[PDB]
Amino acid sequence: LSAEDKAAVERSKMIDRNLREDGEKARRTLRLLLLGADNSGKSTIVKGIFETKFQVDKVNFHMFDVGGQRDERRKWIQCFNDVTAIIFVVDSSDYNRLQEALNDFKSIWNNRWLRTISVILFLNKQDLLAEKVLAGKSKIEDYFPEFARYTTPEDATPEPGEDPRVTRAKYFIRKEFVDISTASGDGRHICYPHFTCAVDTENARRIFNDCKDIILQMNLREYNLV
Amino acid sequence: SELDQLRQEAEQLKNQIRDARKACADATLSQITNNIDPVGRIQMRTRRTLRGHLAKIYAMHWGTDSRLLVSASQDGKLIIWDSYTTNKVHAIPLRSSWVMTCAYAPSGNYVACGGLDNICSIYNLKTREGNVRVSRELAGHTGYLSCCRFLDDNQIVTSSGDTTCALWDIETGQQTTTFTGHTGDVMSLSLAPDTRLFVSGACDASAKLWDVREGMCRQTFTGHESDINAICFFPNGNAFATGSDDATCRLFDLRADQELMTYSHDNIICGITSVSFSKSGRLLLAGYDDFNCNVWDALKADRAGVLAGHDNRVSCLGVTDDGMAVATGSWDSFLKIWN
Amino acid sequence: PKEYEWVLIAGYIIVFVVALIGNVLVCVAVWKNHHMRTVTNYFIVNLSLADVLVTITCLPATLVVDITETWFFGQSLCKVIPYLQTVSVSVSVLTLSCIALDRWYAICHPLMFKSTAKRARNSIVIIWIVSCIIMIPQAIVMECSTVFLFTVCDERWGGEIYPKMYHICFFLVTYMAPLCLMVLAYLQIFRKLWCIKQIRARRKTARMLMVVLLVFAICYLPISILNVLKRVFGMFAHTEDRETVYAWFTFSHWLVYANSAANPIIYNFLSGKFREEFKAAFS
Amino acid sequence: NTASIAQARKLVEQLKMEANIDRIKVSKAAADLMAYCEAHAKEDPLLTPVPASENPFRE
Amino acid sequence: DVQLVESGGGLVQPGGSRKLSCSASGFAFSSFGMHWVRQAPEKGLEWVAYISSGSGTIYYADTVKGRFTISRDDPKNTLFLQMTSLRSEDTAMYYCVRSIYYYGSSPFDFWGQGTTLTVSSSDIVMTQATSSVPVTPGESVSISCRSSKSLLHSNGNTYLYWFLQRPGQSPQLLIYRMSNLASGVPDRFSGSGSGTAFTLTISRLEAEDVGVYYCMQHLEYPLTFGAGTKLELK
Ligand SMILES: COC(=O)N1CCC[C@H](NS(C)(=O)=O)[C@@H]1CO[C@H]1CC[C@@H](c2ccccc2)CC1
Repeated sequence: LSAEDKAAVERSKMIDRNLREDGEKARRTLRLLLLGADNSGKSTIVKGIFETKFQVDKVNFHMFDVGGQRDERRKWIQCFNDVTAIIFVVDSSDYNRLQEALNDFKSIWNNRWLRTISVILFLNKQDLLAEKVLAGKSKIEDYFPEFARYTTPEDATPEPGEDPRVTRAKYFIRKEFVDISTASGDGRHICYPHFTCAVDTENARRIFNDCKDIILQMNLREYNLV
Repeated sequence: SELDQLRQEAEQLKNQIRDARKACADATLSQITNNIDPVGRIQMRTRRTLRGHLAKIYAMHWGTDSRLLVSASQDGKLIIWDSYTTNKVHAIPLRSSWVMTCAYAPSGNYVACGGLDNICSIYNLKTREGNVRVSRELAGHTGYLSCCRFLDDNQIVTSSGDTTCALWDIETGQQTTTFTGHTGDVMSLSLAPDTRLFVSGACDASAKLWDVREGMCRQTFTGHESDINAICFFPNGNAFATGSDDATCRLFDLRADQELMTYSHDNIICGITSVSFSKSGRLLLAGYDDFNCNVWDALKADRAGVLAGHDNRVSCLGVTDDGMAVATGSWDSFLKIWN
Repeated sequence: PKEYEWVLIAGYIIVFVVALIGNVLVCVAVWKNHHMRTVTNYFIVNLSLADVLVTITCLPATLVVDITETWFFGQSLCKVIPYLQTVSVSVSVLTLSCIALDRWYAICHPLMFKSTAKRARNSIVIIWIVSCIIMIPQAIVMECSTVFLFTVCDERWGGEIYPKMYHICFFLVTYMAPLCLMVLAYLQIFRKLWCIKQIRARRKTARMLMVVLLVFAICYLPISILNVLKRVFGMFAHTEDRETVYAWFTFSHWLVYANSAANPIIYNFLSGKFREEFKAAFS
Repeated sequence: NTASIAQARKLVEQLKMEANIDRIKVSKAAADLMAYCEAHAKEDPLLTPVPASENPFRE
Repeated sequence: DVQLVESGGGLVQPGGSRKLSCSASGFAFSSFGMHWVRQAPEKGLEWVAYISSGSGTIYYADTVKGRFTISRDDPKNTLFLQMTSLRSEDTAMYYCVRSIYYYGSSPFDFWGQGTTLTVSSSDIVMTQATSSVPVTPGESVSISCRSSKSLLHSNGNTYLYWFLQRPGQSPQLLIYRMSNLASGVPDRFSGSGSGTAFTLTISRLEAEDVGVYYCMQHLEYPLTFGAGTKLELK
């Protein structure tokens, strides 16, 4: 090798060192995918394509909020297939678009390139749902025939213990998503249902805990501990 | 209502053009090539492996000097490889890490890339400052870019996800021409060797030939079952083959306005990610989703060989202008040169 | 002694066959398959290589010495072969300890990402270096003596304190610290896991992880305890019935040998993912 | 509908230009493709193996 | 925008010391290797030392090895040269040269202004064909150089360089690897040759081509220069 070749190899070594350092720094973080319908408060879940960065317990995250592209999402979803988890937000107050949300969730859950990614659900606007069902003007049974015969699983999630009709309504809506998730998947990925208020700020901790379980499950599968 | 009349007229037009295509179909390519000696078994071996990427590689483009490369990955780095010595000539950081395309200018002075940011960035490689700078940020697309090509280093053809293509003026950055007519997301571009005609495939199973000088769609080909992923012209420039998501490649002819050959197998049920041609056009290469690339014969529609060695999805292919090397990117951050 | 000659020989040959077959299958599977080369398998390959070395070197010589109190090899072989024997044992034990630590990092602290290929390589080379540097006493304080008829390798020391201190160091580096590390890591994993189908499979994984520590402790306790008692406490100095002590040494060696045979099985061969990956790689 | 009108005009113009042009027969087009393949089959390295003395990627 | 300014001149007695500093601006200094080139008033250009990118490999000339110290400061974009064991031989003109090495780079495209250092009182040798030949503008003048060893490497690249020095100005790069014209040089110069024989060809001379031409090899260290051909207007 000549002097030019030796200097070029030295330059290539320096370039490779810089690339390795940058890749290490990039690998030290977690990336998620943000999805949901309109008026779902995706941008306020955590307080071309919008990106958000937050840090929890010396662990920083990146949420890739996509709003620039139109409803066509089947073709560019391949990019977000190595992410840690997917945050799926549903406006559970409005019962007209729940079927669309269920259909949208089912497609993402059964997506070919998304077969190994855990999905985190955020049923938003809990306060709006609570007041809407307390008013009694709009009844869930009008849209869902299964709501009448469904019964409360006699487990109380809220501490104050409000009207059990609200609790029965919340569990049924959560039960729909849970059943859709558990219909298929082979157990490679699991759902993490949640109930988030519009003014709720205790969301990063829930994301942080869910990501911890997902990475723990990923390590168990890869370390042959199964 | 004029809607019924227009739909009936369109149906009549489709029927008569189908009949016209049937009129010229006095033979079949597979029957014409039955008398030709087959290509036989081809055994190509990996010569170099270009390590250094730490994320999924989405695109690659051979240089016009047949030695330099450009590769793009979700890591956010654009790397130029001295293919003979595997040295990294340049490492270009990207503002947006979601890039799905890259292009190397014929003059070698410029390199382009783009993706889920709706901007086609231009980098000036040969400058007296010694580093790589940003020349032009081309904005105006309302969808994610799918493929970029350089047209005589002064015109840029871009196809985005908003069902349209465009022609750009690099010096000013304004679109000199916009190509419309696709209903699905456009996924690929290819410039003919005359640098005067080009075709694009979209998520509509339709391939359309466009006259870049006039900006009005000249030809349209249909017959695939699902989304189109990659298109490349034959070296003679009068024909082109396309790769779709329905596990088959079809060879189209511009003059005949017909399908000429179907490249598929009973054991192949995976999508197709990239298609390329040899120097002579005798060999057809396709990068499938079974982590391997098959080597089809453009005249016999058989598998002359298989390229394997990637432990993830094959993403990009390419044959150098000299025809002496083939680089096959994949999702395991590894570029392998086969010859 | 006891009427155990043929059954002991059959057990030794069975251990040889099973250990060799398991190690070669694991090594070939990892070397041939491309989707299995990972950090968690680098340590497995190191363990398999160490176990191959153990079964190739110390099995035949140790069996021959236990059967007949005669050393059939020259001075150079007496100086070198024990070195290889004990360094292979030590590197195997250190590999087990480092695997336990790696699993503890992967379980209890998943967010702080570690266990990279560079870190695994550094741990492997440090383990090899420390084993080789500690085993130089065994390399240099090995001599063969002729007894009037008899020829057995024995250690000659310039004093009654140097062998005792060296052998207590040997005990604390081969059993005490590795055992403490493994038990601490596995206790932490068991706590974090155990303390509804997911929980059931997680408890199954926890119990299968605990039984590995149990079998390691059971199969390496006797040799260490007997070596300590014989060396630093001066036990079995003037023995009339050498048959009993030689049978005890043979049993402890066989326990070590069975553990070396079982490790390539118990860590990965019975796991479903590894088993199906092996089947795909071969079939 | 303007989009229907535009589609109809595009179809009629495109298809009239395609029909009233020298549509090469499929046999002649295949002959041209075969001739090009045969002509460049002596210059394409991937089809005709080349000795390593000329191959620049030799190890 | 590319600027190179030196400092550390004056009068020094033999056996003393001095610190030279070449300040770089207008370009990515960290990505460019740097050289020091010495020119005696009556002898010509001579190589001194070389510093790689990011303080990598360091090379020194045989005649000055062990007596000089070359330092690099990437954050300050400045070169540092330490002068020790001064003698009368070191009285010359010192330049700092920009350099970069990749597949198609120009490794001697830029030269500094230079600084004056006066002191009070194997290798590859290239011989210049001539030292002075009169010229008339409008015609072609060919300059030839020879080398003691063939400069054609196994990779096909030959490492002959041509430098033109204006009277009273720093030298510039005309052709690198005997065939590629440097950026900004008008397409009137050409080069050719094989083995050890090389020629530099100028199509038509102008008033700006008066100077001294040097042939340089970059095959293996240390770097050497030719005696120099001077063209005189006539
Ligand atoms: C009492 O056993 C020995 O300390 N040995 C050491 C010297 C070689 C001796 N064998 S020999 C004389 O060359 O035939 C003998 C056999 O060592 C092998 C390898 C090491 C194993 C071990 C020892 C202590 C603690 C944990 C494991 C035992 C088996």
